[PDB]
Amino acid sequence: PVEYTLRKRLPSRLPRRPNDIYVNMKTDFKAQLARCQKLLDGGARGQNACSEIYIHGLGLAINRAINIALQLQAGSFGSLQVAANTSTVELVDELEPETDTREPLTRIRNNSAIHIRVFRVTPK
Amino acid sequence: PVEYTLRKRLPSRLPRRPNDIYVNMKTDFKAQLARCQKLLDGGARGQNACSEIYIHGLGLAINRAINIALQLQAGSFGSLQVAANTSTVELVDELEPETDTREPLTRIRNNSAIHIRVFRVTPK
Amino acid sequence: SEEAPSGPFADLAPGAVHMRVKEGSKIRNLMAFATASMAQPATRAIVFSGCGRATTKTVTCAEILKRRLAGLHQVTRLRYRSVREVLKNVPGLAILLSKDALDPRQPGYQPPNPHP
Amino acid sequence: SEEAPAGPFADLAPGAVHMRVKEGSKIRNLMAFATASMAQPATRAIVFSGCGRATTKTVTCAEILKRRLAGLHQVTRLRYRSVREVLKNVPGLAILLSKDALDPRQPGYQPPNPHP
RNA sequence: GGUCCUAGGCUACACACUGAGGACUUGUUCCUCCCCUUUCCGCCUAGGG
RNA sequence: GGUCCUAGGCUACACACUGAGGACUUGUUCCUCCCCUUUCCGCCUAGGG
Repeated sequence: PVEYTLRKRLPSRLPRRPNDIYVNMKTDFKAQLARCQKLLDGGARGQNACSEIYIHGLGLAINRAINIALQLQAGSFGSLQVAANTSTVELVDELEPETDTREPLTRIRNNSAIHIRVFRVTPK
Repeated sequence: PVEYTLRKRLPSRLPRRPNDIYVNMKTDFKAQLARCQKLLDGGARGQNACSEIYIHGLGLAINRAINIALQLQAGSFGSLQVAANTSTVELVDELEPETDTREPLTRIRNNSAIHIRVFRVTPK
Repeated sequence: SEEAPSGPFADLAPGAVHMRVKEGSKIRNLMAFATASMAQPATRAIVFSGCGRATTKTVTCAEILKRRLAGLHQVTRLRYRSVREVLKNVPGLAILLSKDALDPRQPGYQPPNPHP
Repeated sequence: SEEAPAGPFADLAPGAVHMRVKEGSKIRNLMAFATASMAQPATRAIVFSGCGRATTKTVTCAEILKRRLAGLHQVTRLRYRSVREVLKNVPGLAILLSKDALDPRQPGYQPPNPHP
């Protein structure tokens, strides 16, 4: 081989609270939307609705996070407000296998991530 | 002003063990050398000599750390050995006064540092 | 290709330097201009803007400046933009970084990352 | 100016790429070559060398390469070098970075930072 | 078969982090870098009125 | 005055971290980017045989 292949290690672990939602470029848009929607709406009697969710998107998934957050807000009759923060995320591409013995050989790069609080506001 | 003035903030605090020696570009060479020499030699009947010291130097002080370590070993009749690690050190230049109210506005810089273990080897 | 819905933070920082980030814009070029501009103490604030294919780069430019300049106060605002050849809605972003404090209640506010 | 004493890791990594760091050298030039060279999986090890006014840059190149490539094994070696141009003794070093494990007992060994 | 409920599941990245390659008055430049749009009874699993 | 001991103190950076500026077959290039070498009884405080 004149070059290493382009395998990716899983971006650490996601210390994922129940109202944390990570967005991906794999599952269908509508599903990710629908799932964020019913976390916030709860049941048909409004039971077990979240006060806020956090929508996390990395790299190319940033646009999609924004997109889901704005689509949520657009259908709330102004009951849902958004608040975006940004952050930097270290990613590790595997170059040589992690064996029993030795630390693996890895390429280090940074991606931007976005973190969108989507929260229910009510009168009074 | 049309540009900020150079003003350096102290490189954190140095968690300084007693056998840790930081090397600077201010004090005289021979004093820094002599002081390292006495830590390792102890009194005139070898009382309270250290078995090892660590010589830390940052930026331009890297040559001077090396220098002091090689000088120490050059005059030991092979009883002093040397082991160097490197590291990256974040430096903070002040741009606008930290008040009680504000985070200061600071410029962020990296310098290489060197860490030279100088230790006494004895026949046994 | 033309964009459309004075500045995205006219309310918070009216005279701010506006970094208009295009897909294709070389980061190193944007960052050169941005760092020089904020090197000047009279320059109090800067804004990076982009949408669709320029969004990730918009955020990247903001994160890199925060890495060189500690203390900046941040507000991130999400908007949609319209584009024409076929007219599309694209998600987009405008990020404000301020040498001066901003009201923590501004939605999208991020306090400055301290240096321990 | 000519250098001389008073491969630097022939014993540990005989075929290693040797980066001769000079005070003049643009870092970005050295790092381009260095990273390309280690991009090739057959390249197992690299050495950076310099003395006097090039020592800082020598260590800097080694630390930046370690930032991009996690897992490398390091050995640092201190040397004097003589320079004639009126001859001077000048401190320097040679840093070995190895995709393959080196004996931890080797003086100047630094294990790789875990990156967890 | 109909209807409601409850619990859980539904993959963070374009090597796009001082990105890549071309072009040109170098540099907030231009051009190229396939799709991913937008739910409103979303989908799947188990269990209970 | 002499001589020994003991306890302290003796400033991590060249904005040199993908450095700066010039030159040239772009790029492991050349030039420019003031001094800091080399202790053996180091120096300075207190205190004690």
